[PDB]
Amino acid sequence: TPLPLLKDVPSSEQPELFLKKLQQCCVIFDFMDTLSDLKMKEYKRSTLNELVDYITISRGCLTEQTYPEVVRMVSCNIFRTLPPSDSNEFDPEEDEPTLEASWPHLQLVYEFFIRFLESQEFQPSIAKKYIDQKFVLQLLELFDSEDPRERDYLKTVLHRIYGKFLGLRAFIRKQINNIFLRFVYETEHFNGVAELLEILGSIINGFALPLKAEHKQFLVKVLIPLHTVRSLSLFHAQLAYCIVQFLEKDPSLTEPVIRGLMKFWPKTCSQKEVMFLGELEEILDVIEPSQFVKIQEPLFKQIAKCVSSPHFQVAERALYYWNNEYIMSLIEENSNVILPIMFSSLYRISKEHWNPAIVALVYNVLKAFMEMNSTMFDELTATYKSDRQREKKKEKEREELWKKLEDLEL
Amino acid sequence: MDEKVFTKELDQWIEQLNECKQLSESQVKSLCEKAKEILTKESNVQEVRCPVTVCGDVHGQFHDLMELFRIGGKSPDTNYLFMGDYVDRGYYSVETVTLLVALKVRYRERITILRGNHESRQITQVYGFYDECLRKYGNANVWKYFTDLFDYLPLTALVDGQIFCLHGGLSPSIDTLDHIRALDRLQEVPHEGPMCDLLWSDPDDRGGWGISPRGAGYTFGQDISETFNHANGLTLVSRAHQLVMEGYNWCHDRNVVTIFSAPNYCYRCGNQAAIMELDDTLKYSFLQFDPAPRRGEPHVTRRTPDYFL
Amino acid sequence: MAAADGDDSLYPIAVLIDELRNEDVQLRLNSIKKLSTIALALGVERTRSELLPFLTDTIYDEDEVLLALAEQLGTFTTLVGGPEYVHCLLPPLESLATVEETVVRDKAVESLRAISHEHSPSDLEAHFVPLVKRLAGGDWFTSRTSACGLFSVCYPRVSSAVKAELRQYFRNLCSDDTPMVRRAAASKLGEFAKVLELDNVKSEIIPMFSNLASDEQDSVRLLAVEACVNIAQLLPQEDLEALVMPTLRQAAEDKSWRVRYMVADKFTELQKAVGPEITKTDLVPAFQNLMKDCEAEVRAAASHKVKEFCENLSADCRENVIMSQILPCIKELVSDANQHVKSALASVIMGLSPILGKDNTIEHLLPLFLAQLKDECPEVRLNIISNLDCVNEVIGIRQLSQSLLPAIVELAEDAKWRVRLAIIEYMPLLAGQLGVEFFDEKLNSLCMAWLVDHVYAIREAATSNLKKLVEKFGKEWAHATIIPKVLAMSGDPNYLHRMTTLFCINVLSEVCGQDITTKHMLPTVLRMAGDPVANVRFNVAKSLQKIGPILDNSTLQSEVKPILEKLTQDQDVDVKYFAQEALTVLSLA
Ligand SMILES: [Mn+2]
Ligand SMILES: [Mn+2]
Repeated sequence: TPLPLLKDVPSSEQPELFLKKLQQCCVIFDFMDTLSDLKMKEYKRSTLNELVDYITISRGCLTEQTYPEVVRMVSCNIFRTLPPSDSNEFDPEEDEPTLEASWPHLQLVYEFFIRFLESQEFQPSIAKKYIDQKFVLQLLELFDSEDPRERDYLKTVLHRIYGKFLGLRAFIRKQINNIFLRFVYETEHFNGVAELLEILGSIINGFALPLKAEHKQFLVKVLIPLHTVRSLSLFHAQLAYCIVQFLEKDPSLTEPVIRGLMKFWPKTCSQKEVMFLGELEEILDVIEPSQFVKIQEPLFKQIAKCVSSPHFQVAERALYYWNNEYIMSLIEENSNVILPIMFSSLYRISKEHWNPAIVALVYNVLKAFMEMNSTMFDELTATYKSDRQREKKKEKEREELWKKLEDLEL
Repeated sequence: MDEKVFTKELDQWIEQLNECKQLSESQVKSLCEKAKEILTKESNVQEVRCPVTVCGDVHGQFHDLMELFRIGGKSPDTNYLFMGDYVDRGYYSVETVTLLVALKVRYRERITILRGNHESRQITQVYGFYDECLRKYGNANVWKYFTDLFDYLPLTALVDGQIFCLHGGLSPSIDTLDHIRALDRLQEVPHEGPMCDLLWSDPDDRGGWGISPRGAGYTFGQDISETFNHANGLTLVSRAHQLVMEGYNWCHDRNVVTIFSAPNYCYRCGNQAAIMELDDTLKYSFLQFDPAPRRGEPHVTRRTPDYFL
Repeated sequence: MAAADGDDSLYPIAVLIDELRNEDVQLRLNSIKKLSTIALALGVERTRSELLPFLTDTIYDEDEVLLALAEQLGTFTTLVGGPEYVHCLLPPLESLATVEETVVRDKAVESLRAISHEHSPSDLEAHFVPLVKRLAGGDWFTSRTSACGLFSVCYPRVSSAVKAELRQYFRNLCSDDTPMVRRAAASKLGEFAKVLELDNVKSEIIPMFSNLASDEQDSVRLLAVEACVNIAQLLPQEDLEALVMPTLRQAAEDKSWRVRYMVADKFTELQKAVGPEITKTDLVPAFQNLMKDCEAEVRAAASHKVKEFCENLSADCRENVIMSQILPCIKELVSDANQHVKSALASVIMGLSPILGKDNTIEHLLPLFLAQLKDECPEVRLNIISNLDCVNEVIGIRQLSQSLLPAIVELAEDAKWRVRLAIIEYMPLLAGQLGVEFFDEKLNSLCMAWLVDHVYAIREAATSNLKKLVEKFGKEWAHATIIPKVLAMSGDPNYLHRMTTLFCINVLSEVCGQDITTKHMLPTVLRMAGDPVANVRFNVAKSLQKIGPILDNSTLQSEVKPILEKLTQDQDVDVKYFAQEALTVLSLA
């Protein structure tokens, strides 16, 4: 139905032409077929360009009668079932994403929507009847889109819905929890994890001082187990931001966070181990001394294992802790507790590591433990092979023990 | 008497590995020990006599290596010459490298395995072979055995005094083959120098020595290739190290040929693989092949988490 | 000190517990993995009263040792006192059924389902059933999704009073707010409905199944339609039309492609489990719609079921249904754009030949087989060549030679070697059915040309094909036709083609007989024993070992022994090894 432009019509017929244009934009074209209906796609693209920009400034064109039409328009355009993906894994630096092809229309529709919620005349008490729980359920389903441009637009749209409608905030967070729990414990197949973590990063940034037990359960039971999935390289920065923000708001939550990061420490993925070390440096950068001491023993047992790892990347990332001055200061305060944890590890890697760079770094770390807290060092190198005989006789004791256990069962 | 029973042991190991069944840690350790014993007597320029089938990168694609054996023939019936890059990126690096080392030990004169840029401790640790050993063996002993054995792999190979086979490319610190024979390869691949360049260099349309985008090695032009060939009496330089969509690629006016034997590289690139058969009188034949038809897809199970060890 | 007979031991338990909750992860993990030798060294009394309460209260460490302990306690029925004391294992395992990690709670529910039969009805209603109520009423989703798998193992052996309690408890588990446990409930829907009485599978299982089949998330609708197969296996053909069919009609034309793919993938399963008349009424238009679907995966799944669906129709209407409603969609599917659809259809299409009839497959099916034979994609080509024996049995061998033999001769030298391999593997049937005259005139050239193929697998296939052709035509025809060219290959300047002669002699000595293999093949091997390439030499040794049992001792001692002795003195090590081994196996040295 060839309709004219809104600038070529009077102000009386302006709202009814606006509504009619949205009705025409409820028609979906086939972009997988490149040559089909070429002229009418250009008509809808130009018509979408008229619809956007028009809604930007305060003008009163957003009457209540336009609310259901614009909701139905964007619902007919973006809401759909995503096609199957020929891939099961994704490599950011090598693998390439599959585009949606209807973007020359979807982008404008998304741009129309993100500006409709951002409109100066937008009223949420009226729009909540149409942007309901069923609408956002489909919207969060759209987050599995393989197109990163669509995922970025859905990021901003979901942030706008969360900020405008406060009655949906509990439902939004619960649905993201459902998405994250299925992504972790069932099927690892979700492309919008990084965007959802950015949304949550802003939400956690805007939390209350009396932190609800619901959000503490959200951090412990959902955010921490998210560290286990293999695709952690796709959202390590956003997850680290959410963890650091939770600790910046409640430093008392640093105990369940540390225990979680070491309960899920990477044992078969070295790049994941380096990411854990990089994230842990951030947690230790925003740590408090009274909270550090509470977990300093099992923590430094882990870094003692990390500095003693034969993986040069993990060893470098763990030995670079001794270059950060603040976490150095915490070592200087509790050296009599963590130096015996590190000593045997550093002296072993001072002899058994293959990388000459790593054996030079552990020498520098040992020189630090000698310049500071010397008496600890002297009475530990004096009780070196004495303790090494103790552990060696303990091992053969366990071995002959298990030999006798197998002798009794026979 | 012990040699015959170890021959039976090696045949059993090869039969087990031929169906993607890894060996034990002690088996791998003994195999690596005797492979060191064998490889220590080999020069940096390995004298190989024709006929032989030159293969490029494999990169842990075990079933694609089975396809390679289907194409070129089974060893020891068909003589082979691999040019490095056996592990990493593939899903079955352990099985592939173990099968190749076992075939080298069992059949000394039948195949010759060279060193690639991925037979280093650093590269195996960054690209996931060390992680694979961690999953399949529980500790880092097997990775240590294999990385210690990698120091014994010959740098280059000389087929019939004419074909110069090597993983990477030429080096500005290398003039004659005697310079290569003089190097001490019994060490981890350095970050620069003749040994590092021979495993990291690449050919290029850019004339003269250039800067390699990989970080290590150099980029040489056709003039350098033909100068090296006329100075060393070689008719062709066979190399790998680089992906080829066709499987094999001529360059520098038939002075250098790149051979890539990993079809559908990393299960994404969708490339053909190829091998170069050299007959009894050096008549080149290039066999291209697609990836092997992978088996049926069983019901995907919940994988063991990475914090399980 | 030791005991009179009782498993009770004076073994220090401290040195045992100093390894379970002590040391690093690997040592205690090995101790938990071996937590069975320590249970025998402690004794049933001490295991039940000193090691099980230990493991009950030690909520410690990561999930790996927890998984190991669950798997271990799955087999601890006898180590605690038998079916009398199994109830002491239920507490620890219960804690393992609430673990967050999926593998731990899954191994826990597995161990629970294993020892569920070890209880008596009293122990079930007194210990296990309360454990089920506790797990399925937890605050976190893990406990509920793990408890969803405990109903089928304790439902039939309990009283008729806790039946309604457990039924409504499972219903509450179905109407849960979190989709995580809703998915598990939809999965175990059928597993729990099979152990339910008929009066309960139609009054409470059908509404639950319909509700799950109309849920907001397709992720659970697909499991609902999956469990539909097990559910419809219980209602008679009179109730289905009112209880299972309304959900099926909407699941066939559903908005999500995933539940439609589940419908198409379990289409013939439904056809068999639900009835034949209704498939004539209901499922035929559903099949027509699924094969004409907008999604390509659904079209491939539907085309995969074409054969087994068509041959499972009612006997009387089949000839009309497939010809008037199924065949047009098949004609449309051969010209599809997606290659997976075409390949999946070609993998089953020829099975329609005996169902249609010789004239019907000639007029309607043969052009489609030809088109799929000339297809650009190699997978559809291989799949359509795979099932040629069926067509050859339905139509005539002469008709197959008229229509499809040129295409087979063309594919004999296809670009992809596996198509050539399929042609080679179909060569013996064609030879045996066409006769030695037609074969020697037409198809002999291809079989002899495959012997010098670039791919070694094709040469191996041709080597085996030579033996099969001999088995078809006779050792006399073998000596007349095959042997001269095989021996002529001994002069090839390529050792790869030269070893094919030895491989052919090896595969042909089994069928040509002592006389033929002594007068024609043995001289060639004995001459090849001096080949310059060491590969050919050790293959000569191996071939002599292979053909040995076919000659008489005079020939082994007079002509084979000196050759093997001279090969044992060669410069190469492998030829020496193989010659010595041949001497040992043939019993000559
Ligand atoms: Mn390389
Ligand atoms: Mn490579």
